[PDB]
Amino acid sequence: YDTRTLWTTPDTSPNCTIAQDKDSKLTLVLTKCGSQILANVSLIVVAGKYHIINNKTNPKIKSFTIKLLFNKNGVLLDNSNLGKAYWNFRSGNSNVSTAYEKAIGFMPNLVAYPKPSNSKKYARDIVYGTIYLGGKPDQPAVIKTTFNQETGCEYSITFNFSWSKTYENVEFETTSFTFSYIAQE
Amino acid sequence: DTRTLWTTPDTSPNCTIAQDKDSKLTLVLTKCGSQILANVSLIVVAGKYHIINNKTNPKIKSFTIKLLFNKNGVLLDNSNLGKAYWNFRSGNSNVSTAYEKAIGFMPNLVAYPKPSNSKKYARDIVYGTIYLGGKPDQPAVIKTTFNQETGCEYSITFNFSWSKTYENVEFETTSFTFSYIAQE
Amino acid sequence: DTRTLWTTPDTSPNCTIAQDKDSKLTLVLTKCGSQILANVSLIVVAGKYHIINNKTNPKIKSFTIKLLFNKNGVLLDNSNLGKAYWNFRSGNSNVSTAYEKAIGFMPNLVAYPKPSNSKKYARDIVYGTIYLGGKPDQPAVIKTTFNQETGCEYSITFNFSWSKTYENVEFETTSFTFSYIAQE
Ligand SMILES: [Zn+2]
Ligand SMILES: [Zn+2]
Ligand SMILES: [Zn+2]
Ligand SMILES: [Zn+2]
Repeated sequence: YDTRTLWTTPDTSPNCTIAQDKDSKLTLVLTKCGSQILANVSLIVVAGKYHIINNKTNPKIKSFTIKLLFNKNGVLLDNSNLGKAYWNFRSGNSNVSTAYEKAIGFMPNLVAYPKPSNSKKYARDIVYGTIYLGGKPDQPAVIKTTFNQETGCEYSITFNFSWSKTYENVEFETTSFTFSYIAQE
Repeated sequence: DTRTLWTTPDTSPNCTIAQDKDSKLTLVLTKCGSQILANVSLIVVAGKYHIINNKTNPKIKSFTIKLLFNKNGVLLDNSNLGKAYWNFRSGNSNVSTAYEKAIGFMPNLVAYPKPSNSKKYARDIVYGTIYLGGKPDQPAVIKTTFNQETGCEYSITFNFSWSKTYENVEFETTSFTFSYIAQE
Repeated sequence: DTRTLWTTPDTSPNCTIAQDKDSKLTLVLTKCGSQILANVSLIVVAGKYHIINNKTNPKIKSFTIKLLFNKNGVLLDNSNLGKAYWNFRSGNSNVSTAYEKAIGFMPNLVAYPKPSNSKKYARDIVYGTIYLGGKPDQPAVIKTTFNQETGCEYSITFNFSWSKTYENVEFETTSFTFSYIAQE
């Protein structure tokens, strides 16, 4: 039982719903380094609207969003794009055998990254990165990660993927990106 | 938490770029053994660098925030960052008294030597890009350099610069993560 | 220090790109449980890649540094990095005896499988950019790939490439941090 890592497992079995049921594998590893969470992410789309991008055929298909919504205990909510079944603490290359009840130490800090309010909204709750479709260096897509900006939850981590190039028949499967964020406790 | 040095995560100004307390530098240094994991963002609230207009002022293109440390890793008062809230973490605040030693958080002097007559290698620099107002077409380059200031034993300096001609853009940024080799 | 594998942070050449010991690769791998936090830079000190001039040599645009490991995470001698120079950290140096096991520092084989007839995914790559001589208009792309080499159980490879036509630019770089999923 690895109590310092929450993850999706590193397999390639679809676990995520962007446009249709289980059309993608989000590989996400959150590793607790005390007051910071070290995060590693990639995405493989296997089917549906976002599997093969062709902006000559479909000029308006330019972005999509994957949302992780959490309750007061850091438990993933079922309206998240990521499925609950394989999001858990690590055991080897798999998960602990039972669903976790508490993971507050992995949640994004609410003082650093407040929910929307009357107070001025600051950009520090965002981290940008670039990943590469098919591993090709001339095929960038931007990954925008935002903390605690969704309603209907206590905490949230959202991944927005977008691209500016007019890609023709480019499969949406990405290289990996690492970032960190300030932990709630 | 003897393991995270930070500015606290509030938004109360703690930093002086062009005028007293014109900014909040949010900096979190977390010790992962031989490496420090660092997370940084900046909010400018007043003064010269608060609202950028490069049509009226085309030469306003960069500024520098310096953290200078003594032999014990204690922040020196001529740093741009204020001493009052730079300390080890306790909850969402700081431990109750100022720290005495943080050498384990300092940038490694063999990896990143102080200025001298010797060849200056670029490995003491890490570049990154952050975004003003969270807008993806509003980049600014954050250049971080280790141990290149004089009048101190260690230093971390952040140079912010931009090439776009911004028009009335508020200088408050997204976050960037990097790491560096620890002194011990 | 059983939590960091490194090259030491000195400037002594330890790597062979085009000719014997023509470079210092500074690589620090720090184990943060399930992830390895990695920090890398390169200084080329002699030979073909020391001073880039693409007017004189228009096709000199990339090179690769390979780390090949066996089943125990031990570095194999066909690697570009020399074995004498790679070990667990002790102070600013290395332990005096060669390590026997470092499987916990190897790239995860399920996350990053060896080449096969199965579909090849891009997640075994991480891109970054570093800067020659620390100048922001002198980028070179560092492409890091996990477990794609033959003749080993695990691998980490660094491919450096550039598109600009550099004229008399010394190949010594700023630093880049990334992470990867650990084997155990
Ligand atoms: Zn496909
Ligand atoms: Zn303002
Ligand atoms: Zn105008
Ligand atoms: Zn760590």
